[PDB]
Amino acid sequence: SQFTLYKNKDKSSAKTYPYFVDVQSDLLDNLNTRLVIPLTPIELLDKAPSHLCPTIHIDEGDFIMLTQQMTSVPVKILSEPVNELSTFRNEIIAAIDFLITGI
Amino acid sequence: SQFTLYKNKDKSSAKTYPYFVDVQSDLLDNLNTRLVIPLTPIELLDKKAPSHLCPTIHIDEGDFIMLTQQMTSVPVKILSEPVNELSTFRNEIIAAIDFLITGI
Amino acid sequence: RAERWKAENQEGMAEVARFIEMNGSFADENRDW
Repeated sequence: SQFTLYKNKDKSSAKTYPYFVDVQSDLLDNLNTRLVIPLTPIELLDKAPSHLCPTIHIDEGDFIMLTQQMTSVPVKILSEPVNELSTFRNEIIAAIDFLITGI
Repeated sequence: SQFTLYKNKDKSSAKTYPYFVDVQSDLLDNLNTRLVIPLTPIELLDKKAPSHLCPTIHIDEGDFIMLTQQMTSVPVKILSEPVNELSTFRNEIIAAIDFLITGI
Repeated sequence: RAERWKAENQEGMAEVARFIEMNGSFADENRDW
């Protein structure tokens, strides 16, 4: 379920961050937490560094992945899976690479 | 600063997470947030943590487990008290993060 | 020229930072510790 897209059920952040993607390896699914990265509507943001904030074009809309807001969350809040972003797996992981290596 | 160790000033979480290490590239130090990973004392552990994901870190402050899976973005404001530098563990820290997101 | 890269991307980063300040941070509200 790495790269699975989830609807944000946290009311206090759902408007700005309607979705988040699980970026954690399936090999470690025994953990009770998940590393995720939130998505924000592109029309709600007025041009972030492309290498750090990949653009996501999906059925749900057009979003910017805020890699700099990546965080560990309880597996409990992954309650509503709606899509998957495996087609963007390399762009997503590359953004994390960039966050950590500057390359 | 990447691999700099900071003391957790938050009294509520300082016990379980005494320190956190900055793992964010210095290239991005203009960001007002930092990707960090908390360290937990080995003396508080109930079970052994997988070493490939959670490397043991031996430093002056003591022996700790790097809780890589709890890596999170925090405001640069909480990086207020640097106490050590973990650059010598660079390779394993990076490999731990890479493992978390690749299973390799 | 790491410094020039930073310089060039300053405004891009600043805009994002102001965006998160004005719209809230996902990490802070969902962090598990």
